[PDB]
Amino acid sequence: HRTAAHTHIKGLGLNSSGIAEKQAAGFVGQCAAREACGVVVDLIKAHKMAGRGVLLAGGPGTGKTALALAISQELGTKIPFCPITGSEIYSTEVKKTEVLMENFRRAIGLRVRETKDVYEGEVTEMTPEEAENPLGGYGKTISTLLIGLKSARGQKKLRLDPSIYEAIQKERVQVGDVIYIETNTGACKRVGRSDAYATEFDLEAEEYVPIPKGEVHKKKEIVQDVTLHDLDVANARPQGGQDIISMMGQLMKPKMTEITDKLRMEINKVVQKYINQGVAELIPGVLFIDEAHMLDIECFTYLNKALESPIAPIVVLASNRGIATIRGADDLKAAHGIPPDFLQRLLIIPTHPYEPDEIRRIVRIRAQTEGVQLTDAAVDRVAEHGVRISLRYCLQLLAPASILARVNGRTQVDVQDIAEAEELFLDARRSANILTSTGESGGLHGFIS
Amino acid sequence: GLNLIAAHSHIRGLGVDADTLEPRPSSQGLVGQEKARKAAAVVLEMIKQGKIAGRAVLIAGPPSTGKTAIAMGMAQSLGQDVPFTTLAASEIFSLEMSKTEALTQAFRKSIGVRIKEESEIMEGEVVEIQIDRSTGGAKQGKLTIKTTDMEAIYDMGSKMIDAMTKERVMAGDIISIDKSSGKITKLGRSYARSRDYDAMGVDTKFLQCPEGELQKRKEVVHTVSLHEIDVINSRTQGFLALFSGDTGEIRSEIRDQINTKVAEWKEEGKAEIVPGVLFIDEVHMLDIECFSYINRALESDLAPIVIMASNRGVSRIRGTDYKSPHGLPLDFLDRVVIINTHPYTPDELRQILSIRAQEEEVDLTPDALALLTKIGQEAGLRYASNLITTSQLIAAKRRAKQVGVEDVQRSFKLFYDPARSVRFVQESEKRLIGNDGVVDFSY
Amino acid sequence: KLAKLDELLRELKEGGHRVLLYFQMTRMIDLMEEYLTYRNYKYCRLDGSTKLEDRRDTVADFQTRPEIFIFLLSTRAGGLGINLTTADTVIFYDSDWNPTIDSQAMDRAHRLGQTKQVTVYRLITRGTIEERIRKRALQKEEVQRVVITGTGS
Amino acid sequence: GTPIQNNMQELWALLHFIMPSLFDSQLKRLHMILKPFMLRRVKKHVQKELGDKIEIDVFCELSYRQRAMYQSLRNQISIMDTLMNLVMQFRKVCNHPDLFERADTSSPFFCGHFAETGSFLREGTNVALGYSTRSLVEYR
Ligand SMILES: Nc1ncnc2c1ncn2[C@@H]1O[C@H](COP(=O)(O)OP(=O)(O)O)[C@@H](O)[C@H]1O
Ligand SMILES: Nc1ncnc2c1ncn2[C@@H]1O[C@H](COP(=O)(O)OP(=O)(O)O)[C@@H](O)[C@H]1O
Repeated sequence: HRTAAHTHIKGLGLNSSGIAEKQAAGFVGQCAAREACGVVVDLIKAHKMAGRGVLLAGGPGTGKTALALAISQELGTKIPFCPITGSEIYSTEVKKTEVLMENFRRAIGLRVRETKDVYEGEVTEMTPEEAENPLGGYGKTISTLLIGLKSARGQKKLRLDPSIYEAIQKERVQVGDVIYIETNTGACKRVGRSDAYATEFDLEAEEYVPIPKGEVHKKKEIVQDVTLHDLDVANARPQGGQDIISMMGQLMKPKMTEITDKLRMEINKVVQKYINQGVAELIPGVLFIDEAHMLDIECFTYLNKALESPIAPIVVLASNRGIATIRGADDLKAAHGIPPDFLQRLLIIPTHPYEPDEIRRIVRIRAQTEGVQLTDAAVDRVAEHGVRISLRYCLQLLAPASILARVNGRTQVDVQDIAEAEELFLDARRSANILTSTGESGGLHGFIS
Repeated sequence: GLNLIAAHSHIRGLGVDADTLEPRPSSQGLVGQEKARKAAAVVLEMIKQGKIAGRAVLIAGPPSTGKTAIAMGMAQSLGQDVPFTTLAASEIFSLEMSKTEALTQAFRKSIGVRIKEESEIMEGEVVEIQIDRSTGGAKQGKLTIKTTDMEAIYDMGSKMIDAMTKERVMAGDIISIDKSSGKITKLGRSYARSRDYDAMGVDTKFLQCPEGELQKRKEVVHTVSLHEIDVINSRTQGFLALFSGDTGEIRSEIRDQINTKVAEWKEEGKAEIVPGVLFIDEVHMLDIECFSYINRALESDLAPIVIMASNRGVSRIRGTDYKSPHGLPLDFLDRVVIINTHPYTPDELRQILSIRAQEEEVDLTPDALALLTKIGQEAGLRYASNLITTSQLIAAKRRAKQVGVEDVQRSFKLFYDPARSVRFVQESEKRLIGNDGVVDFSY
Repeated sequence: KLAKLDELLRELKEGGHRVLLYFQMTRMIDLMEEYLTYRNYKYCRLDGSTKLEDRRDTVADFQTRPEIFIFLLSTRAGGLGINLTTADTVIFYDSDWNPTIDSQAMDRAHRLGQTKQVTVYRLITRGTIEERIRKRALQKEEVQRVVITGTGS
Repeated sequence: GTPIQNNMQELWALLHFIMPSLFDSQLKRLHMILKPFMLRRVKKHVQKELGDKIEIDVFCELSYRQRAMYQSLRNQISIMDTLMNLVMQFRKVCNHPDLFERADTSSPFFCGHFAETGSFLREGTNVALGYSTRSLVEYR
């Protein structure tokens, strides 16, 4: 429903031969770049290579971000697409190379089958049994809980460990509640009151729920999608146990930490065992670093290590800059704003500025996508602004002009509505002329320089 | 498996004769760089003998001349028996700790303490368990267990009954017991009892019964770095910081105590010290404060050997406004020896591209290999190696069995090399954002 | 479907209508029966698992008393037999490929003695295999008027 | 009330049943040979007070859970060359996604060791639940 800058892009619009159709899937042109992005898509779906780099190089507005979004749509929702700008790397909580590693590991997926081994029932009886600790100083402790669980099919009595009773205490369970006990974690969930007690006459909005069907004891098979980053984080700041560290970890403020390479190599071995057990399959995906010129020489130096990793994702960089100074390396200038050293690692896909007829065709696609009807004179007038000023500028006029048309009661945008939109809504260069013309005047009505 | 094909996957070692240290023209995945590979072979001898402390070696050379390749060769030829620490210099700029702390930690990771410990361990298939609960539980119980060679009953103490009931041990389970501590690990399930396992899905695997003695004195060899001993001693569960990474700046009196303690264990023979190596890739990204620290951190008897790589010419040292060879201060370079790597000849480019093509799954026609070699001479070894993957994917899409010249030519046309992309930005200059921020969006 | 059914059942119950729901899957009669118990609707059920005396009485119950809102009814076990003429609404939650059977089901309501105008709803889901079902059924009912017309004798 | 069914041989089985001396085993001819053996009055000509069956093919649309299932199942048709399975499996999610795979009490992936139950039958009515939950990252 809501329409954004790239809502018309649906894919790369390629033939089965890997050749670009001149207008397909929302694209016009960029055919050589769309074909190169098609080969990138097939590099990813092959899931055989680690740590290949791609640079989308080309001026602002030449569809580099459209192409990266089209890759994400060609890959589909199974494969991790991890998009960031270079400005996102500058965390205050952790070093910049940490968020590089997190995003590298968000780009690597895992699908894993999990057995939940579990107990369910209406709580029929519940009875604690106690330890008379002589000299600990904390007084007594509870040694076990005996609890009776009843389902529709059968019944059990469980002698719970103290740490599982603490889970039940946290869950505020009472007799006649229906509860769930995941033995994997030792976590307890209160599902509700038993429907045997269903009555209006309690002030609190209780969940009255039926008795669980089947056996009290069950094993559930669940297929889970996780990334390596989800595993890293789960084991860095643990919260799954009923131990005291896990317990207090749920109360303290969330905090990112500079996760060590020891934890990452340990989790590689954990995942390798899930793969060898056949319960998991690896789904390596891609990290898209938009605005990659906003990185710095320390980031690029770190990618030289990170891309050597034997399970690194595929990395797609976009840059829009000519010969430019490398950030943090103020004496060094290079093409794309990328160090010469790191540029040797990339495959560069150049993107090119549009012809007037391509711009005219994009205007029609975009008008159809925003749902607005134009006359051909209107489409030509907007296309002229796309040629004379900028594609982005002319596409920004469609929504204002549609309102201005509707305000006069006409449902179709014609040249008068664009002629008004041009005058209400200036571009960067007409505005820069107003600045420059006025800036001869000082005093009250000058622009501040 | 998990491990995919990466840039260095073909490197299996240094490719050097163990008797003479003469490098072979190609072996173990390394082609050429013979003078540099011989020097790296002498450094491996220094590392493996452990005698010398705190040598620093710089691998200096142009980009893509095998500086990382040789570093991977050394790591692979030391194997798992020695601490090898791979630091990117960019990592020292932590927010969690100072640069010199991060350099101390990196040095401390690179010295191992090697410790040998026995345990009696009991391993076998469970024939039976009975437990008496009276009703508070665990009053008494008996375990029957077997191998293919032996069967025994054990009377169990109540804390072993708690271990057994915790790990839900049942008949047919194949278990190991570390009887020095009584943790029990369920190695698997016997096939002979498969039908007892009514709650196990069809995906369940089954083992054969264990072999020999039910009880064995297994000997374990541990290597723990000095950094691990430091971090263990930092707080009540300090070892967790080896994973979450939130070590603070660990106080130096802790380290001094540990240095004394380990020298004590060495002289008592309780432990051995295993000096490893620290690799610092892109050492030129360190600053003048890092170098003045490293100067004196190398002087310890608990210093590893350090190995460093630089692409840089006469270049500005970070944290100062003057320039020095390799980007490194002469103050530091006095304590360093340099190994220099050269550019490749065309037959070396041909061989490296061949090895890269055989490490990848790529059937490559001779004319495609010749074309990729010429591209290598003109566009560089990395670009030609990136075209191998690309041409395979193009060949596959047209259903071809081999990568032909046709596929390399599509790859060359679709993806620019750095020199063509530099030309592209120079010809496209007004449409790209220049260093003055100016750009023209118009046609 | 169940969303659009829930809206439709509310509009019908606020309308005072009484409804027969046909299913091609008896497990959907179980799931639907949960939803009904989780709301205020008094209901009855027939399908191919019920014993014949239960069929006799549940039909008699439904025809007896207007407090019962909804009658869940499997397509084949429930489409063929006796009058249900104090319904007024028929919903095919799922539609049989053989259009005759849906016709029999509809005409358990649309029958001699029928109290009010029968309205039939069919909960077609756009873009699913359900479209093929209703196409095949509509083709077949056309063929079944090519291959007969006229009184006979 | 619906003799014609799927095809004409499936009509012959009903005609053979009544008159197997006559019938054993061009469409316009049929109406003139069935006429002695069939009678079919129809509710437009008869019982005119029973006003016509008002009908609404609703053409409602999938929910998000259904289309997530549907697309993963429709992907199998692209892999094909099994519709004898899939038409019902599609029809199942058309009716309700819990028929295909029922939604249930759920939790995050647990990245840890625990001792799972090997037999439900041998567990009995009284059982001790120890705390088995343990990390797979296992520092020695
Ligand atoms: N070939 C194309 N076909 C259709 N729309 C395009 C094309 N290229 C760019 N656009 C649209 O024009 C706008 C500018 O492109 P964008 O990708 O943002 O440029 P940049 O390279 O600066 O990211 C976006 O709204 C994008 O959807
Ligand atoms: N002598 C060699 N033998 C085999 N492979 C090599 C050799 N030199 C470089 N390579 C490979 O070519 C690529 C580029 O060299 P690399 O060592 O990564 O560059 P740098 O020297 O800039 O670190 C790597 O994939 C590396 O494995």
